[PDB]
Amino acid sequence: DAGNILPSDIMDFVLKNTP
Amino acid sequence: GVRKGWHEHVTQDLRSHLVHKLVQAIFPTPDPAALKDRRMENLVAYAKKVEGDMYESANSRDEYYHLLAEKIYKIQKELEEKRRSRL
Repeated sequence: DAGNILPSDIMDFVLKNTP
Repeated sequence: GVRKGWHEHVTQDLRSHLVHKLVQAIFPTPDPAALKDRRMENLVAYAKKVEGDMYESANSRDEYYHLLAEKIYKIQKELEEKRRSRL
């Protein structure tokens, strides 16, 4: 389990960011 | 590769290209500040981590491309799907 799918926190970062 | 040529069936560019693609899939907008931000670097390192995990299974051209691409589509779906429940 190296994490083929990204954990919530990393995914949240893009969602929180909006240019 | 005379007697040493394991990686030959994959070029360095392929790996780096796909790794950046993986990162780009997660975050397409190249912000000059965020580019120099540690949090992005952790994600980039995470993409390399993916590269490391894939490498064992990746002992074939089709496998290698499919592994990365499949995960990318998974990741893209996750973001859109969860954001559906926004508010």
